[PDB]
Amino acid sequence: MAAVKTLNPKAEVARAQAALAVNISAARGLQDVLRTNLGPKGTMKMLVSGAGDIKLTKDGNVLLHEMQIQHPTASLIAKVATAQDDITGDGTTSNVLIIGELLKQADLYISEGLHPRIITEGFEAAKEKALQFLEEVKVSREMDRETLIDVARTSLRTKVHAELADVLTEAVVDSILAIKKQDEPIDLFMIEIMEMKHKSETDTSLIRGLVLDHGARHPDMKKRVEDAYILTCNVSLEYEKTEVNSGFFYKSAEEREKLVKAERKFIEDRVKKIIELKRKVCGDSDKGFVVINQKGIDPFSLDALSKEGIVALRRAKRRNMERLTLACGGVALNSFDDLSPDCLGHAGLVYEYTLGEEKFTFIEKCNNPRSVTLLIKGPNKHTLTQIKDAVRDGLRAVKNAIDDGCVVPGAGAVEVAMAEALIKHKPSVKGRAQLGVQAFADALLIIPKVLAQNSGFDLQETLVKIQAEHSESGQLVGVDLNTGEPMVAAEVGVWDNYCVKKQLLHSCTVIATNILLVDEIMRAGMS
Amino acid sequence: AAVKTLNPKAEVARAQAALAVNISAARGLQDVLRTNLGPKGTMKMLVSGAGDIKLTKDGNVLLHEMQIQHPTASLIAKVATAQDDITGDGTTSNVLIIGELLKQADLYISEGLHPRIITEGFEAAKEKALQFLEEVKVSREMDRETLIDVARTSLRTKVHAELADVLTEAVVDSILAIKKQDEPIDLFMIEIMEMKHKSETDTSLIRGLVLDHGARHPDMKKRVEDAYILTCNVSLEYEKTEVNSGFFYKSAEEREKLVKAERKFIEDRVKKIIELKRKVCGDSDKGFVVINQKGIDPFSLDALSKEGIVALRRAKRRNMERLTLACGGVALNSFDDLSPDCLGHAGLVYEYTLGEEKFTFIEKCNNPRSVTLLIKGPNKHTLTQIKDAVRDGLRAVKNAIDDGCVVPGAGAVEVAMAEALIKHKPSVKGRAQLGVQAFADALLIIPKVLAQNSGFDLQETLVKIQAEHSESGQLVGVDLNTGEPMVAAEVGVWDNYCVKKQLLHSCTVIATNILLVDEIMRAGM
Amino acid sequence: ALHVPKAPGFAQMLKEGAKHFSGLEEAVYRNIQACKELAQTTRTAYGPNGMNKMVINHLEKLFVTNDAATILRELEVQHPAAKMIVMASHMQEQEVGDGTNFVLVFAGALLELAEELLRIGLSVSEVIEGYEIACRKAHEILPNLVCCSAKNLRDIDEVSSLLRTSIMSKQYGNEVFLAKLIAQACVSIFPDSGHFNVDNIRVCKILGSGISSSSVLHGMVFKKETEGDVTSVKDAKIAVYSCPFDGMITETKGTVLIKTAEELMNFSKGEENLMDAQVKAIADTGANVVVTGGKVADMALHYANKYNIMLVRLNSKWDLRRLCKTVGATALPRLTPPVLEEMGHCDSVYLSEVGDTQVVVFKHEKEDGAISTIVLRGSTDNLMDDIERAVDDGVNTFKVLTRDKRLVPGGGATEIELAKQITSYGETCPGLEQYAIKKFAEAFEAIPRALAENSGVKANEVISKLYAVHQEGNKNVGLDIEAEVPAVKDMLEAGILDTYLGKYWAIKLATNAAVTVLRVDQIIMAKPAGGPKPPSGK
Amino acid sequence: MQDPNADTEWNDILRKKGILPPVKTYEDMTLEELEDHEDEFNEEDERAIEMYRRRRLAEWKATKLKNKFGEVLEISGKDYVQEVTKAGEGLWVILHLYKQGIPLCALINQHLSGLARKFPDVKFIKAISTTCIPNYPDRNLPTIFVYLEGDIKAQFIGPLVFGGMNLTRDELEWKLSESGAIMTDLEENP
Ligand SMILES: Nc1ncnc2c1ncn2[C@@H]1O[C@H](COP(=O)(O)OP(=O)(O)O)[C@@H](O)[C@H]1O
Ligand SMILES: Nc1ncnc2c1ncn2[C@@H]1O[C@H](COP(=O)(O)OP(=O)(O)O)[C@@H](O)[C@H]1O
Ligand SMILES: Nc1ncnc2c1ncn2[C@@H]1O[C@H](COP(=O)(O)OP(=O)(O)O)[C@@H](O)[C@H]1O
Ligand SMILES: [Mg+2]
Ligand SMILES: [Mg+2]
Ligand SMILES: [Mg+2]
Repeated sequence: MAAVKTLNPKAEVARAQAALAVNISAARGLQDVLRTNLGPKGTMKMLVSGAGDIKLTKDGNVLLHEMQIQHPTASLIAKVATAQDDITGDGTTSNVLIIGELLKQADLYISEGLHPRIITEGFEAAKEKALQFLEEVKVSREMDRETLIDVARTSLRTKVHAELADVLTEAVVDSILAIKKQDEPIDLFMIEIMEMKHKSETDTSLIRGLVLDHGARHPDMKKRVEDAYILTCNVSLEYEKTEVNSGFFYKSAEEREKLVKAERKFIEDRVKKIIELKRKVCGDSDKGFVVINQKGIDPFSLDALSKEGIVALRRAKRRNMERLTLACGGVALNSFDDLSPDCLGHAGLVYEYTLGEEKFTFIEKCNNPRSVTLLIKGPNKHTLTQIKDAVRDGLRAVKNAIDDGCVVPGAGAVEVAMAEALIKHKPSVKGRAQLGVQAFADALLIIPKVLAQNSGFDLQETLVKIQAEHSESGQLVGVDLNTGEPMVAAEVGVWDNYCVKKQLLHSCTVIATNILLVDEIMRAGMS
Repeated sequence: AAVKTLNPKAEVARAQAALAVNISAARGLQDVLRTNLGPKGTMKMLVSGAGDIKLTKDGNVLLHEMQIQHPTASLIAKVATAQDDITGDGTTSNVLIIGELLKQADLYISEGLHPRIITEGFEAAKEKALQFLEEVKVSREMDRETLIDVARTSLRTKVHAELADVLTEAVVDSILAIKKQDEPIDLFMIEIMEMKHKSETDTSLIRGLVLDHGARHPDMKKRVEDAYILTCNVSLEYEKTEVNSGFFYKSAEEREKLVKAERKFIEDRVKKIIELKRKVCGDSDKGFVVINQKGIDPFSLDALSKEGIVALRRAKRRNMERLTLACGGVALNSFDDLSPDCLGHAGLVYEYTLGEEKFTFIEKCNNPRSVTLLIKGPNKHTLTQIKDAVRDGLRAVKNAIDDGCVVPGAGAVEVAMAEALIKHKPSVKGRAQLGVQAFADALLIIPKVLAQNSGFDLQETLVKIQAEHSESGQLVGVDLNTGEPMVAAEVGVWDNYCVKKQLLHSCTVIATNILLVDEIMRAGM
Repeated sequence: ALHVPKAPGFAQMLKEGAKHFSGLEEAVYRNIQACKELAQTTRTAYGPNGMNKMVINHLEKLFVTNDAATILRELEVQHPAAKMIVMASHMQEQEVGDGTNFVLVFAGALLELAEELLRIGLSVSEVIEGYEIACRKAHEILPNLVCCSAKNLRDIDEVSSLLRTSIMSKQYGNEVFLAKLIAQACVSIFPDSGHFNVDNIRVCKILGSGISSSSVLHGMVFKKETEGDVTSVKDAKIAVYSCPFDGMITETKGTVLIKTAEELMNFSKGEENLMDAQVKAIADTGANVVVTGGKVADMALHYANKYNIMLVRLNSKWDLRRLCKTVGATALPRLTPPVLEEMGHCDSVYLSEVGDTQVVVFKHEKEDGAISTIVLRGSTDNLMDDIERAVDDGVNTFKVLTRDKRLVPGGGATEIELAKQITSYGETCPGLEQYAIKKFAEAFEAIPRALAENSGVKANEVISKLYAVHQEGNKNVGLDIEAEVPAVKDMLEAGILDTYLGKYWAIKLATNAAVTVLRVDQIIMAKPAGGPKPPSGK
Repeated sequence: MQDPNADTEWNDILRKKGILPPVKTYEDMTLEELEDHEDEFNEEDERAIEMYRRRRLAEWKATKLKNKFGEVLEISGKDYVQEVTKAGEGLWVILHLYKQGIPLCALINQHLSGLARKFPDVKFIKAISTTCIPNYPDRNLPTIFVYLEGDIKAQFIGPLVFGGMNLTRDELEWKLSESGAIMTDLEENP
């Protein structure tokens, strides 16, 4: 039917207008699905795997990867959203919406015989002006707990219910404001995230310490320790066989017994070193001693340590080494060669919690822990997953607001203002790229439009009200989701991340430009 | 859904999805038919499942020949078929305006506007557009020059330019002959005969008749100069009795007598014809041509040839009227009391053999109120294309005569009606003004596509044209050779008022009904 | 992301097995490629050195020929553009009778050059403009290239020399014999009136004696036998009846109603006495030969034998009509004796055995009549069919000369002169039309190119020589088939000439076909039918 | 059918009437493979990787327990009943009946000496046929018996069926895995 089909007969090909139609249709389909995710008045979608597992989500990235879609354009847009999420944590739904709306507004003019190249030139011009307007309107603010609370609220209220969002706000802001060192990039790995499935979802809390998902495997070991010395080690305390294939040779049962007693001398010695440190640092039963090993501990070592009153947990996570040395304050060891009391941390409380078949170990009352944990409590696996996604969004939001000390008004305010600025900038553009600029502006305008659509208001009336209020006053205004009226986003505490807005502008412009310039989709790698 | 719980094998498109389906199909049709519009359009080739070839630029033909299975496409095809049945032209433009109304309505419905408000705006814009159309229509005495310009505007879209310049004179002369003062034009009185031997520019107008058959007796003359035509509907072959008579004889002589007698009934009618012939032309100066709607057996053919009569049999039921209006006789179902006043006159009658078939020309009639268009061409598809073109042209001239008004062409009326709608918009109450805007941008599809087809930029040409019409007010349209505005009435680009009105009405109606569709449903199993 | 979906709109609404091609790439170039394949399929048969082809049709019937129209009919051409070029070629066969291969070659060449021009950057519209204006120039030019004219079509040497060219391309080895035969036949026909009918030349193919045993017969031959005992007649007084040779019966229904033993005893004797009376009246008019288009009755045959009448039975009605034209008779629908005008006459009517075949011959001695027959002998039915096609070419050439007596030089001379003159015209025309005019001119080169390629010589040497000699001023110079090396000679002095009408119509139809194929921009093929074929064509 | 079945609508109508019938995961990676990356795995994966690593370690320790002998040994006829008929429950036994004279027997014994160390789970024994079986025919060697729980599972008998003097340590390995005794990882190459 074409050039490619003469060489590879089983080839699929979409040329010029057909390719544009394919791509824009897929973009419009994704937008139609994701339009409802935007904002707190959005609706939660339920997603059932092929196994029957349930996901409750409002997150654009989760919904994309979970929808059942096989379109190449959808793959492109899913990857763009995945990059948005990997780098910023939020902005995926808005990413998809702006991509779809740029494509639609460009089709508006390409159907009128305009070439897509000129629309892409207008896109590039509008990108420049919009990035300028963004840097101009950004609010550089000293990141106080109140500002960070408002930011995390703006994110968590979109991702979860209002009461749970008001809880996760305090949890997330305190977590970051605790693991944060003055002028030193925030390592979010230092916020462990443990989920428990027993109580209500509003019990989700911040443990100013650590929660390990395992406990002691010796029953005689204490289940509660008050003033605890924590020894974080990465040393095998179980039987290790020789690398060189040694084997034992004996001529008598007594010699066999001697070899059985001897084959463990190597590990008995390390256990003895631990026990000697314990005795030297807490000569009485007043304080406690907690060993946390990244490697194993055999029953003999567990017995030897219990007899001396030590609580030993084994096979912890490679990240818990750093999290415990930063929370408690010791040193993680790969050998007990020369160990000193300075290698120990302190925890004002260590205890154990049994939940059904699993055990948890809490390490709390640390002095000034640079590592904490968020305990996600909830009654259902899907509730826990939803709260995990929400806290990821909120942590990324607060981290970005701190890193980029600036913060941008929300509720589509920046989009409205950038559209007005682009429309006032249009005459300075030479030729018919002014239409690309117009397309960029009306595409940027999809965020307030969809917010209105989801709060249950008329898009056109609300948008004219908002643009009128912004032109007469100049106050950066957005949508009030309870009245449909314009409101000052900076005054009501609706904040967005400058980094997120910039990433939106850049990535959306780039992917939309590259899609519009596609003139042939081709699958010919068959046979 | 609701329907799928009761009929599991049911297909259903709901609300937005239903709209998505319908508008998509409309836009698909537009994409196919966009190229048909105007003389610079491209001819499509259509190959049946048997292998037959059609070369066409006609919107209705293209629709029925495309291979489509869509319900919206069915609706729009039927609307176009009605347009063609009543006006003969306007089908491509019909489809284009429908598609563009749907697209311009999607522009505002995607923004959450309800289709009801768009349809209200459609109704307001229809009213104002019909008013502006009746105002701008040019009431003109339909002279041969005006009709020639009209037929040119149609045939130049349907066929090549030289062949259009031929078919123009052919069609206008054909209608101006079968036309009676203040009496609707019966296009049935224009026979349309196609011959497949010569060039396509040989297509002619015979001021008479051309029958697709001739005499079946060889001794019958092949050319008759001053001819008496007897148009009859009387069987001259053996007719058996209704009551199953049967013959009974006792001897070979009686069998012979009964064989000679059983034909007396038809021999008598042949004798009546022969006596009329002898009484009306007592010599061999004139000729005598019998044209029978019914059969003539070999015995009657011999009996009439011996007397010098040219007999054609099993003519068409319409040729009875066409011959009585062209020649000027009386068509008879019986020879009971026939007189020379029952005869017509033809100043020439002859026969033309073409391969295996024969044709009979009856020409040099005095003032025939029936004529024929002889569609000559080298190919079956050339003949079909010229037939479609002459149908369009005949309908165009007939409509320009019937509706003594005529509308400027080249999208001029569309441009001006768009401007008028845009000036009328504020007088509309509520958000139906947006539907009005859509109507205007829909009307604007005719010049746009013309530009698109002449190889010009739609946006630049349309702004130039609207600017020229606002500064001057002159009804201007597209010059397909320069892309500039031109006065259609001055350059002879004419459209039919009836066609434009039918477009507005039918397109608005079908677009409204589609926009108000909220559920497509196949649940009949 | 592993499947490209059909785009929304026409691509999705299209039916399952339907195809849609659009644009220069999917439609125009594919059509030109198909027409090029067609021209290549039939190119090697062009000219006297053209080779035969053995086409086997869907019914396993064999055609061995180098007649372009025959090959095209018997091929199952399925591409629509090629179908259109074939439609043009068949219109050429219908209008003129010779020149179908010219139509194919020229159309294919014009389309190839149009593809070239579209690639360099011209639009189909401009290509069509240039092709049409150049065809008009070719028609303006051709009348001036006419060198000879017939000047007499009642002669047999001039007519033979004139038909030789048309019957040389087909049947090259033996062209003087066949041209003599066809001239004899054509001039026996062609009365004092200027009308000449080609259906009056009959061809009877009998098998077994080589083509040189073919002959002309002023009369008719029927591969029939005689119904009765008489087999020869020397002063035939033929009586022709469209009715059977039996007693007339009722059209309604007849029943012999007997009510007495006497009627029963007398019925059969009355029937035979009636038959005896009928045939004796016929014999007493002087008729010695009776030819009935229907059946013969045993009693009537009995009495025809008794009264020494030769009975002949012609099943077909066309055979009866042609016999009536031959003998000057009138087919009577009754068994009534014929009047002096209704009777036909022949210097001889006899039953003979030509080869294995038994034939009834109505032979006039005069060198005229209304119908003439060519009895073709031959060792193969396929060979005789090819020679019949050559006869058809010669007869259609004779008719074209009755219509228009003008002649142009053959062997590519007219084509080379046309190419030269149209190139000289295009060099003057400014604007984008000159490219298309010059390509239309160069397209004529395809004819001498094909002649040279088929003769077995270098077409470039031949075309260069022809251009050089036509520059010196010789418009009647064309290529020489009688040369192992590229050579050229005076087509006129050699007597190799074509018909002005043949070239006129071939150019007109080929140009129209190419221009029509180019005007196509979108193709919307439907899924192939299993329908019981077209209803009208049966 | 009357017409050739192709992309045509006639066949389709006939069909409608009823005529003309119409590295994956850490789950598989071994102990060596697991070490190969270690870093690649995400920590969330590493949590279940700990369990899969403990599983693989347990399986490897089990196989260590199972590799009792790992070397070819010779049994006389007298103790044959204990060594073969009453070997370890479920333990695959391969007995090579051979005389030192026949060189093909020595080749097979060398290959078995290699396979014994290669397959320490399977028991490999060799024995003089005249000393295992009363009057075992001379021209009936080498004899490879494959036993399980005292039952004969396979018997490659003959100086010709065994696979010729070109028999490398590969095709014999496959022949022994035919009954599923040594469980090699390859196919019959020669
Ligand atoms: N209470 C609120 N009122 C108005 N707008 C809000 C409110 N909370 C959030 N928004 C805006 O809603 C938009 C979408 O939120 P969200 O769905 O979290 O972003 P994304 O679309 O990237 O997932 C953001 O631009 C945000 O500024
Ligand atoms: N010479 C011309 N120049 C510009 N426009 C023309 C010319 N001839 C016709 N038109 C316009 O082209 C349009 C489409 O013509 P046609 O295809 O015959 O109508 P339809 O689309 O109904 O078949 C008409 O609206 C007519 O006014
Ligand atoms: N003796 C000859 N020498 C050169 N050319 C010849 C001769 N006889 C015929 N031709 C050429 O052969 C061509 C016709 O051959 P033919 O295969 O019958 O094609 P067509 O079917 O178009 O007539 C003409 O160009 C004619 O001039
Ligand atoms: Mg968010
Ligand atoms: Mg029209
Ligand atoms: Mg010829």
